[PDB]
This record gives sequence, C-alpha cells and structure tokens, in this order.
Amino acid sequence: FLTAEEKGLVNGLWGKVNVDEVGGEALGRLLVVYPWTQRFFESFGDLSSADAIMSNAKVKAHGKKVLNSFSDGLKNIDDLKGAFAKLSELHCDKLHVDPENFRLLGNVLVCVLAHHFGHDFNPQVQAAFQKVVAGVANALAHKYH
Amino acid sequence: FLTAEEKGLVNGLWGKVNVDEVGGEALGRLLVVYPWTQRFFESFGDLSSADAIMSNAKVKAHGKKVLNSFSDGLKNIDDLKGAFAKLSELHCDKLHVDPENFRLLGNVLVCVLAHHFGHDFNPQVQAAFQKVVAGVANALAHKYH
Amino acid sequence: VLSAADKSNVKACWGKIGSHAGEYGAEALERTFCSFPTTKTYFPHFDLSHGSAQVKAHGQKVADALTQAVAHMDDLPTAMSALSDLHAYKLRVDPVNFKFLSHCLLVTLACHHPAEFTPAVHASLDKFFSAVSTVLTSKYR
Amino acid sequence: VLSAADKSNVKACWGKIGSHAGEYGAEALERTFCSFPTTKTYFPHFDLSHGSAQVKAHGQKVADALTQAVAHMDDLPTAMSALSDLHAYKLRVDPVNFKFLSHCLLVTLACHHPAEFTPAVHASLDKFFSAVSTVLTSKYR
Ligand code: HEM
Ligand code: HEM
Ligand code: HEM
Ligand code: HEM
Repeated sequence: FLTAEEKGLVNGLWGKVNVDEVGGEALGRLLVVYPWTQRFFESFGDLSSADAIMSNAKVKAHGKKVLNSFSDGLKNIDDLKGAFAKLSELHCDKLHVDPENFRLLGNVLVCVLAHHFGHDFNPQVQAAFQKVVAGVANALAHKYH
Repeated sequence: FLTAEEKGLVNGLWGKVNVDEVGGEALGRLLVVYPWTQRFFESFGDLSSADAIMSNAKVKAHGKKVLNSFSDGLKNIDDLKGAFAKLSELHCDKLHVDPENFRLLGNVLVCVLAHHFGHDFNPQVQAAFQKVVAGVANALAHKYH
Repeated sequence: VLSAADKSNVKACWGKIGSHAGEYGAEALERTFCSFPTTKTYFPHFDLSHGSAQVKAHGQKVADALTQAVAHMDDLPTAMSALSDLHAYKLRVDPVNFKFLSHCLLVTLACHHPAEFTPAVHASLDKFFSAVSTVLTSKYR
Repeated sequence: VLSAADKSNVKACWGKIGSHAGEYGAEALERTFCSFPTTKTYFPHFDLSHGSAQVKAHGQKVADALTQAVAHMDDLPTAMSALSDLHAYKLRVDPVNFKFLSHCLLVTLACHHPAEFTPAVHASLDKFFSAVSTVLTSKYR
C-alpha cells in the first residue's frame, strides 16, 4: 500500500515524536473540537473545558495507548487489518463507535503533527501521513458487522 | 472479497435483469434525481425535463453501456480494481468526474433494481448488491491521481 | 431548497402511501441496518434482530416525523427542532448515516409503490429526505 | 454556529496571518490537491503542478472570500451569497470536498502559527471553516 518513499517520510518524522505528549494532545483535541465524542469517555472525569481536558491525567494516559497503537501499526504497516483486528472488534462490539469518527481522530493527529513539526510537515509529509491515518481507520472499521 | 452466498444472490438476480431497460433507467434517473451530473452529458441533447431525459436516445444507449460494464464487474467481482482500471483512468483524465458521484449512480441502480423486482429485492439481496456497487465505485475511483 | 413541483410530488406520493408509512419506516430501518451495518452502532440498546418489535416501533416514530415533515415543507427547521437537537447535539449521528437511511427509504417506496416511484417523484423524495437530513444535522456546536 | 469566543478566536488568527492570507490559501489548496487528489477533478482547467501560479492566484481569491467571511461572521448566509450560487448552481462541488479543504486549512494554520493554534482556537477555527462550508453548499439543490 505504501511506497518506501512514503514510509521513510512517515517513520523518519515518527522517530522524532514525543510519545508522552502527542497522543494525549491528539485525544484532548478530539474532545475539545468534537465535544460529542466526550460521551465515549465519561469515566475520565472533568471534561468541562479545554484546559480541563488538556490537563486530564486519563485523557493523557489514554492518548498514549492510542499513540502506541499507531506505532504498532507503523510496526505492522503491510498488515494493518491484522494489527487492528482485535481493536476493531473491541470498538464495534464493546464501544459502539461509528468508524466515521476514526477518520476524525486520525485528522486531529495529523493536525497535532503539523503543530509540533511546522515547516517540516510539508504537503508531501502530510499526504503520506494521510495514507497512514486512512489505512488505520479502514483496518479499525474492517471487523465491524 | 464477496462470499459464495452473496455471489448467489447477486448473480442469480442479475441473470433476470433487462439490460435493454435497466441501463437506460438508471442513467436517466441519475440525470433526473441529480441534475448536476447532466453537465457531463451536454453532448446528449435535450435534458431539460424528466420526460426529456427519460425519452433521450443518447441516455438510453449510454445507459446500456454502463449496465454492460456492471455485467463486466460481476464476471470480474474478484478483481474489480483490475477490470475497472481503464475506465477509472477515463473518468479521471478525460471526463473529470468526482468519484463521489459513482456512489450516486450505484444507488440509483439499486433503486431501479428495487423498482423492477419489488418485494423479491430482499434486504439480503439489496445488502449484497450494495456491496457490489460500493466495490465498483471503489474500483472506478482507484486510478484517480 | 424544495420547489413547487417537489412539494406536490411529495404530498401526492405521501397520500398514496397513506396509512402504510409506519411499516415502510420499519422496513427502511431494517434495510439500513442490513445494508449498512455501521448504523447499528447508534442502537446498542435495541434488540436489532430480524423482525424485532423495537425496530418496528422505532420505524413508526421515524415515519411519524416524516409525515409531520410533509406537512411542514415550507418551514422544516421549526417543525423538526426537537429531532434537530436530538440528532446533532444529544446523540450526534454522522451525516453519512442519513444518506444511508434516505437511500433505503427510496428502496422501500420503490418496492412497495412502483406506480408512484416515477423519475420525477424519485427526484422530489430525494430532495425532501435530504432537506430533512440537513435540519437533523444542525446543533453540533 | 459561531460563539463570541469563536469570533475573537477567528479574528485573532486572521490578524496574525495578516497580509499572508493569499499564501495561506494557496498552501491549503496544494495540501488539498496533494492529500485529496479527487479535488483536482474540479480544476482540470488549472495547472496543478508544483509551485503553480494559477493555484496561487486562486489561493488569494479563496483567502479574500474567507477575509469577507471573517468580517461577516454574524450573517455568513448574506455575505457569501454569490459564492453559494457559484459552488452550487454553476460548479456543483460535492460537500465532501469542502471537508478536505477545511482540514488542510487547519493543517496549514497549525504549521504556520503554533503559538496561536491552541485547543480552543483549533475548535473555533474548525467551527468557522465548517460554518463557511455549510453556507457554500446550502443550495446543493
Ligand atoms: C481513530 C483511531 C483510533 C485508535 C487507533 C484507537 C485506539 C484505541 C486503543 C489502543 C484503545 C485501548 C484498548 C486497550 O488498550 O485494550 C482504545 C479504547 C477506547 N476507544 Fe479508541 N481508538 C480510535 C478511535 C476511537 C474513537 C473515534 C472513539 C470514540 C469516539 C474511541 C473510543 C474508545 C473508548 C471509549 C475506549 C475505552 C477507554 C477506556 O475506558 O479505557 N476510539 N482505543
Ligand atoms: C459508477 C459507475 C459507472 C460506470 C460503471 C460507468 C461506465 C462507463 C462506461 C463503460 C463508459 C464508456 C461508454 C462508451 O463511451 O462507450 C462511460 C463513459 C462516460 N461516463 Fe461513466 N460510468 C459510471 C459513472 C459515471 C458517472 C457518475 C458519471 C457522471 C456524473 C459518468 C460520466 C461519464 C461520461 C461523461 C462518459 C463519456 C460519455 C460520452 O461522451 O459518450 N460516469 N462510463
Ligand atoms: C429522516 C431521517 C431521520 C428521522 C426523521 C429520524 C427521526 C427520529 C425520531 C422521530 C426519533 C424518536 C425520538 C422521540 O420521539 O422520542 C428518533 C430517535 C433516534 N434516532 Fe433518528 N431519525 C432519522 C435518522 C437517524 C439516523 C440516520 C440515525 C443513526 C443511525 C438515527 C438514530 C437515532 C437514535 C439512536 C434515536 C434514539 C431513539 C431511541 O433510543 O429509542 N436517526 N429519530
Ligand atoms: C473555504 C471554502 C471555499 C471558498 C471560500 C471558496 C471560494 C472561492 C472563490 C473566491 C472563488 C472564485 C470566484 C470568483 O473569482 O468570482 C471560487 C471558485 C471556485 N471554486 Fe471555490 N471556494 C471554496 C471551496 C471549494 C472547493 C472545496 C472546491 C472543489 C474541490 C472548489 C472549487 C472551485 C472551483 C473549481 C472554482 C472556479 C475556479 C476557476 O474556474 O477558475 N471551491 N471559490
């Protein structure tokens, strides 16, 4: 699916990501920008404001598990379906998440990557990360039924 | 990526299809239901009303070719990207069709199929043809660059 | 935005359909769950099995609002304002799911009412179902 | 639906972009054609190669329309009237494509103005771009 040019762009920038910071930021931003998604995360406590979401220990720790799963996907990039198969079943059966939302979150992550990397996140670096986030979302949607 | 039971519903219903009528019917309805699509078919003549479009000899003859390519889709259901490669390139490079509309023509075909077969068009038979039409729209969308 | 021709097509079709709307809502819902399984994500608290009496009941509610929509095609934001809050802020259904049900409603009406499902009426019902779908996708923020 | 904080967020960003609105539009557009190639079907009359002047000239027009939208956030329907006509009646641009541009507008903004691109401003800008998309698409039929 991805060319070695595309992977080198993606993995190269991914190597520079702050693993403790980025996923939490991507998740906090989903919750802030798209406030209907909060209802999925109500055991997480105070989500009453941007500042309250962005400093939530549980959003930060959940964002980190979300980020690690993207890293595993990069680690399994030729087989995203299989990498996300157990997570797909989970999001469907247990979580009742519309897979249309998987694209929302990937695009927030692309926005956080753009935020952290500025000029280095050129249109060609984005496009490759767009291929990743679309593949990720397809694979999470795949075991739905 | 179809199942045997699905191919059974699909191929079974298709052997009863009226390529003479159903093709003309789906294309006509596309231009009627979704008037913007008409802009791609100015060479076809009078499209100024439903009557005009539904009586148009050009719409009917081109509608037959489209239904013939759907027949081609079925015969090659295991390799849609491959079968639809040339036609993907035509629609992108020559005709400039936003692949979004492919889904529209796929759903109109489904409606024309419902209208012909009434209650024989099971929810299961529909769901299987929904799978075909999405597959075909996806294959015709693949060579877009 | 719905024309003069569209309103007469819809009201004339809704009359022929008549008292049957509720059962057509049911089947249109069934067809949506069947043809587009991702819609079932919105109904985890429903018994969704084939022929289930909660889907029947629900499709009658959907029908009810649409008949009420047929009467109020000049001002649809007002007459669907309770559903509008329910769908864009309360539950929040992604707009693509409306395209799914809208299509399946046309499927159902084509199967049940062939003489009515003319090219011109097919066109007007599309316009009407997505004018309903637009009101419903309102209060997101 | 634009709040008071959204409005000051939007005008804050728009002031910081300042004279570079056109370049920001041009970049959002290249990001759009690059990450979402189906958008190029609307511009077959364009040179879309890297560094295109035709794309850059169009970036300014896109910026100028958003500049007018920023000035008239209280009534975007009225201010974007002719543009709604163009994208609906004359060009008929599928709604999905507005989503691709809006997303690349955010990405361009995040790339250029990290100190301004806070979670709340990210939210206010998303609301605005989407307020504008809805107007521009409102006359879909
Ligand atoms: C878009 C790509 C997504 C990825 C890669 C992802 C990944 C994950 C992962 C790794 C977990 C943890 C499960 C475990 O560690 O066993 C999880 C849980 C969860 N996810 Fe997602 N997710 C995505 C999208 C979404 C979206 C869009 C929503 C809701 C709108 C959502 C809702 C949830 C919820 C509610 C949990 C459980 C949280 C808890 O109580 O611990 N996910 N996801
Ligand atoms: C999604 C399924 C579709 C299929 C399978 C399909 C198939 C075909 C085929 C087989 C041809 C060649 C006919 C010939 O010239 O011999 C063709 C041509 C063409 N198609 Fe499509 N098509 C699809 C969708 C669309 C849509 C949605 C549009 C426009 C909105 C479109 C616009 C055109 C145009 C403008 C031509 C050239 C017609 C002419 O000038 O003769 N197609 N298509
Ligand atoms: C023309 C389109 C639609 C109409 C007219 C409509 C109308 C309605 C009505 C009348 C109710 C009942 C509320 C009440 O009276 O208490 C309802 C509830 C609901 N709707 Fe829709 N709806 C539409 C589309 C959708 C879609 C596409 C979805 C997502 C798949 C959806 C999901 C729901 C859910 C989850 C409820 C809660 C009802 C319950 O839990 O019993 N709706 N809607
Ligand atoms: C932020 C949303 C958008 C804004 C503010 C916007 C604004 C504009 C403006 C100012 C013009 C020039 C009109 C004139 O010069 O009188 C225009 C034209 C045009 N727009 Fe957009 N636009 C938007 C989104 C889109 C999208 C998403 C597409 C399709 C992918 C699109 C396709 C076009 C095309 C093809 C033209 C004509 C270009 C030409 O023929 O030279 N627009 N738009």
